[PDB]
Amino acid sequence: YYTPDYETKDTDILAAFRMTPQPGVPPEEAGAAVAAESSTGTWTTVWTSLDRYKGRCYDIEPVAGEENQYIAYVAYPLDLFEEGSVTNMFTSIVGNVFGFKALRALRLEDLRIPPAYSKTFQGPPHGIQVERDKLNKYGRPLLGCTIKPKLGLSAKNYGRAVYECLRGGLDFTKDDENVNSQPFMRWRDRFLFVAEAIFKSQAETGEIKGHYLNATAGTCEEMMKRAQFARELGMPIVMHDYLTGGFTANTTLAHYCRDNGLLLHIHRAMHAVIDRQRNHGIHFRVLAKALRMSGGDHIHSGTVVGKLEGEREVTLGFVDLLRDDYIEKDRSRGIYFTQDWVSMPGVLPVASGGIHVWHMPALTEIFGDDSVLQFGGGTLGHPWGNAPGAVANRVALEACVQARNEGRDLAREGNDIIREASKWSPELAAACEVWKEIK
Amino acid sequence: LTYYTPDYETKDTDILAAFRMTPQPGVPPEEAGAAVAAESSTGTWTTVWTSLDRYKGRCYDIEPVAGEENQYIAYVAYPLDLFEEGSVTNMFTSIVGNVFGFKALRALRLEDLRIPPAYSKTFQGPPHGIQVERDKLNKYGRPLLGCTIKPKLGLSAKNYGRAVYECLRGGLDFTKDDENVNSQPFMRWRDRFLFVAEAIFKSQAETGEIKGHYLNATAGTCEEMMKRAQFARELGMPIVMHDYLTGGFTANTTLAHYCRDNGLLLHIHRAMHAVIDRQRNHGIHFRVLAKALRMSGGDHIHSGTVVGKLEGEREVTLGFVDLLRDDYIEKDRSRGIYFTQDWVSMPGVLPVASGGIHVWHMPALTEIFGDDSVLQFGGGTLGHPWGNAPGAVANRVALEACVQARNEGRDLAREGNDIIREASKWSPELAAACEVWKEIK
Amino acid sequence: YYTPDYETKDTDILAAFRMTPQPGVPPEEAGAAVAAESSTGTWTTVWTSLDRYKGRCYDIEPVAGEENQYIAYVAYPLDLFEEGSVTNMFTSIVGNVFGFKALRALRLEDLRIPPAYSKTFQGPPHGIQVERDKLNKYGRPLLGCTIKPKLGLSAKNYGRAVYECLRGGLDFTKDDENVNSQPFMRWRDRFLFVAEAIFKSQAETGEIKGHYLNATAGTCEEMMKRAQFARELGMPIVMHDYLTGGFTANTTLAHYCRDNGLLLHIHRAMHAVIDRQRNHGIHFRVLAKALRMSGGDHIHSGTVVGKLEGEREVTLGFVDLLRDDYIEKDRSRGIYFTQDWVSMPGVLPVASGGIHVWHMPALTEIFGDDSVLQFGGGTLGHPWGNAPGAVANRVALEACVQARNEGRDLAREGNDIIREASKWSPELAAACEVWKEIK
Amino acid sequence: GTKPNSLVCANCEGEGCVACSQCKGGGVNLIDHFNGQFKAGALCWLCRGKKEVLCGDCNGAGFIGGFLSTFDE
Repeated sequence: YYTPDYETKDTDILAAFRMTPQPGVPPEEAGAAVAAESSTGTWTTVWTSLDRYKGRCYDIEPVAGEENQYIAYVAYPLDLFEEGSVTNMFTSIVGNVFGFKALRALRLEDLRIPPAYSKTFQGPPHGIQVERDKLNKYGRPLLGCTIKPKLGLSAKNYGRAVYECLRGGLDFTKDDENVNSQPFMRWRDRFLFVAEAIFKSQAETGEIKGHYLNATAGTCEEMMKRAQFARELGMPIVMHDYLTGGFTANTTLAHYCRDNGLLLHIHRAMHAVIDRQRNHGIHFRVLAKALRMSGGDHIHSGTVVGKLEGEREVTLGFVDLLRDDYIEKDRSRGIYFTQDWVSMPGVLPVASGGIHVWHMPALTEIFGDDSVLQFGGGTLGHPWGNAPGAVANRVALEACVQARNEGRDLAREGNDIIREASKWSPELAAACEVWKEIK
Repeated sequence: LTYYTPDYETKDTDILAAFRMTPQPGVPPEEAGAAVAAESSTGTWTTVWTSLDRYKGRCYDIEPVAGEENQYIAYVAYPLDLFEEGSVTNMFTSIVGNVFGFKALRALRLEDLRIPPAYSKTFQGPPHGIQVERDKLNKYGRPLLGCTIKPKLGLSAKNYGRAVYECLRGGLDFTKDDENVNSQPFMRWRDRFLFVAEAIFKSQAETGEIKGHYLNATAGTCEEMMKRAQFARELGMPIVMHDYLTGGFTANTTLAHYCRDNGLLLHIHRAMHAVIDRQRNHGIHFRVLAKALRMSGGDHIHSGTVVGKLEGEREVTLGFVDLLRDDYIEKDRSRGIYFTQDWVSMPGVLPVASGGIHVWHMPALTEIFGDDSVLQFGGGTLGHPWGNAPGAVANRVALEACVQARNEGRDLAREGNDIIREASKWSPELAAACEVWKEIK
Repeated sequence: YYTPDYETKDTDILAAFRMTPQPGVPPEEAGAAVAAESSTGTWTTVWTSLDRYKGRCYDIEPVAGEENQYIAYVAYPLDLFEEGSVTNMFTSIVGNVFGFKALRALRLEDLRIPPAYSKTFQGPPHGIQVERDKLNKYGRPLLGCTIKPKLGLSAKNYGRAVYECLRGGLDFTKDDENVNSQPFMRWRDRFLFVAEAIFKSQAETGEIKGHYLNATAGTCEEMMKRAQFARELGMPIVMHDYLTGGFTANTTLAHYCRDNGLLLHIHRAMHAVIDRQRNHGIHFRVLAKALRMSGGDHIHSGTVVGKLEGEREVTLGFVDLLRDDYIEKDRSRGIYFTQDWVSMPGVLPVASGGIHVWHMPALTEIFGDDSVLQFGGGTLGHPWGNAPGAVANRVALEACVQARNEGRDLAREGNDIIREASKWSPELAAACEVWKEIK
Repeated sequence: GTKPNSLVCANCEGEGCVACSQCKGGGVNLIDHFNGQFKAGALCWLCRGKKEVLCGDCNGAGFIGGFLSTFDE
């Protein structure tokens, strides 16, 4: 298998994993066994012309800093995959490779998809440029919030909190991941009360508002029923969970949204079981590429306002993969291959966690005005209530955007901008007394 | 406050779980437990955002694992009103959606679950089961046999059907298809189905026995998946096949529901599972995914051979095999069982053995599993020096030899090599195979 | 059978009937014959393992006050019943037990349904808490009336009386039980004229009003046609008769209402042929439990005003079974088993008969503000017309609610509270001259 | 934010609430804040007559590491 003189073609799928061979196994022998245990399962021409229907290792590097670590490269032919199927791609590259005993740990890192294979997929339903035109919002990042705790509330009372937050100045409102249909609140009458509050808040401010409605179900017949009822009421956006529902069900929902004009929001649940350890699993940057091809408009990515050097580059690395059109090779940021998306729409990233007013300058400078910021306890915890709480967040945001368009460093001048702003807004003042400043 | 209630008694309508934990150096163990019960539910230990009260989970027990200083077992109980009836996705989303991202720990692993009878009655279960399928196939008293066309690849449809026809006439019962073969430029599916159906009838018309073949139905969309299932029903095929880990539970439940309403048999193939249940300190044990499938629906499942397992092992496998097949299982800590389970008359699931096996491994497989399993041969059937049809006769002749002796009071354990040799004398196909594959002594 | 030491498990269905054995039959041998004549039909193991597929008697008590009377207890296995079917439950427990020639009279009294069997049913469509949110009415019982006699009126004239009553202050308006489709008035043009009057009365008062539309039919194809036409006009509630139509047809209608957002009203006709005598038939408290599982929001119970001690407890007993969630054993109120409904929605009871203004303090104190009161001649018999008749009832009801929110007793004051109120309302005054005071 | 070998939040000692400094646990303005907006004898301008606010370190959790007091990662 190992063909160090091999030259990849323009229609080949490439992969790269790291390996931890057992004591005794030579490195050059282990690499060739991974390429075979992924395709045919043999090193001889006894059962055979087949020849071209196999994989091959063409490169091996030693990892610096650890003696027992290597990087391998494998190439696959194009005719081994079914067009338009994401399930087939995973079941072929990785169907049985982590059960190999001669190793101790394995981890997939990156993949290169040639343009001759990406053209058979549909991609995101709308994208970034099209979505901004439907909402008529330009210049700054969007805002949102989620009713997190509570639980056990009635349908009437659930719609009360939605109306208060939207009237304050927010843009979106979320739901809870583990809320589909339960004895204390059924799904049909929760949809009715939510849609009533959206129309009322749209007549006082004259701006477009929305709310993510969960559409996960146990069967495909039931999942499609909840999506059609959201179109009769004229709702603009829905929500799905693509890691516990499966890839087959996610592709069906993406096609429906494109044919009816709906926006899709994606949540990543259960992901921590796969991509937390440093020596076993599949890196998150691979699952992000599969989501772009399958379909989606938003995705969760996590905050980095709490990281340091070495980090904050891996996360910044795969943010470019979700928005750009041509990404060059860069090993310092965790990119092993050059990728071209031949004019495919991008995906908007979402940042969340425990954040507050004193974090405004940090998030704006890093992500830019191309993301969505979500708040949890930083909105419902205001001493005056829900509606005054949403006023504080809006004010702070506008301040940062304005300063930036005057040549004022947001990395240094930050606590100052917030303070001078709490000198003409009583709501912000109160909030600045509950939460503490940032060194 | 209830968080860590070392006295609370559970009720008959509660779902219980048990995970092992590896706390960081300094974190008291009794406090880490309560944090797992909160991150898997509300997320708070105070009544500030709160009557909620009953909508929370609670830890009620902690034990230290012997042999390791940093290891503990925690027990959590959940109320019944937190789950949606008939949904398997919701249970997995609720129980573990944000628990492995916790940083106050180092490693976590879920081990077991208990499902009360008040929750199992809202599911359908396997379409047919064990007893019903044996009446449909009219086979009694011995395990079934099968074979798979593992290598090959790139063959035309006619050549693909020729091998199936040759193998089925030798004496085998089933025949399988490669996992990574759905629809490719070198061979599409609508003609492979036709050729397999043509071969099956010709094979059946001679020996006068019912035969079958697993047809792959995995697809990229649910519209395409359901199209390949009705075509198999039009031709009168008895069985199909699906992958339930890369496809998802939502697509599997619909397939099970369709199979129940039309009289088909479902074969389940586990794939990608090695990424989850390989390490000893992170992931989810396979015995939980085995219980999930029984509620979701299925007839066959891949488990794992045990004759290569030594003392200490071979116990957990025999435990979850009993969990798959039996109706009432008692608590036994030596076999990896932490809870008492009752299935209130739900049908069982047939386990399937596989790997690299030959004729000299027959008595051991028959002794352990019993006559309630399916044995699959890979390179041990197409590697015969004379062909495929003579290759199947050796396996068929060997299996019968073992069963008969067993029914006469002979020990298939100590003996076995002798039994095999005595049959080779009167069987030339049994011989030759004993000149290519050696015997274990 | 007769197994005294037998201990019932948590997945068994229990029943209790009273018996009147013929002279000569010992009591202990008669009990065992009922358990057999209900399941297998034999006392020997000749046709047989079956064993577990049979019923068993485990207790016998003598009834005080009558020498020839006993109470028997029978237990049944869980695997004998089909999930989600009410028809199968009745045809198995009682398919041939009243034809036994060794007895003279039999009567079923109570049943216990384990939680492992109730979870396979859907239950009421909405319930109590959800229904009150759809109507936006809190703190007081609802009011209604029914056009009882009349007959032969045209469709135009039929809708005239509906508009008058609703404008006066009433909440609901009923129809007549024996009115489905007749030569003097067809069903389609009666629906059209009724819906027109509802919209008009909703613009003068700004309150939600409704009217029960009869949907009983001779065929299931015709019954579903009348239910879909009521959704196009946006009507909120329908009506059905569940004792002459059957249990199979009632379950089909309940499923449709849940999927479309409609309220169900249940009337009990022909019931007097089954549960009037004291020694033969099936008690009404059993048929009430079957209705909760099948589906329904309202049900007729009966005015308990003219009842004495000893009575007024059997009625109060099964009212709790329709509204509570956990009921304990109490033999003095006719409850033989402890029942748990594991979070199932409740049912609103309805009281009717010949009632008037002087009967207002009595009904409010007993039922509470969780019921519906219906009037017949106590509205259309006013000396000034229909619209004024509904004002009297509305005025009187508000007087009672306020008094209770002050500490005044409604079991004494009563007559007083009413008089003082007829000192500022000319309509109530006139009504207090047609009907006589209550001693 | 944790305490000696314990995930408990120190600022609130596992409570999820803190006293209102302005009114100093009283419930009425003592000085004229917001110049011409808050008097020096009217209801407290922050808590508004409760003398208790939510803790910032932990947004009402009582413990530190969690999904209500951490940056998503």
